[PDB]
Amino acid sequence: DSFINIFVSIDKDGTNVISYPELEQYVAENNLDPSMVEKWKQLFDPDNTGSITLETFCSKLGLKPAEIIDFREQKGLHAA
Ligand SMILES: [Ca+2]
Repeated sequence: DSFINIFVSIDKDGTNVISYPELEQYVAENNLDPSMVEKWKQLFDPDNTGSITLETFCSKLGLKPAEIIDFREQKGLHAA
C-alpha cells in the first residue's frame, strides 16, 4: 500500500496526528520490525515534538494534506 493509505491506516481516530501508541500498534499488528517505530519518529518527527502530524508527514514525502483527506473520504465511503 501507498504512504497515503498507511497514514490513514495508522491514524485510526482520524485526528491527522499519528500518536506514538497508534504507530506502535500498527507495527505490532502487522508483524513489522520494532525499529520501524524509531525510523518513523526520525523521518516524520525530526524535532521530537512527541507525535507525527499529517503536515510533517506530507512535507517529508512530497504529498499534500488534501491527498490523505481524499483517501480518507473515499475509504470511508467505500467501507460503507
Ligand atoms: Ca491519531
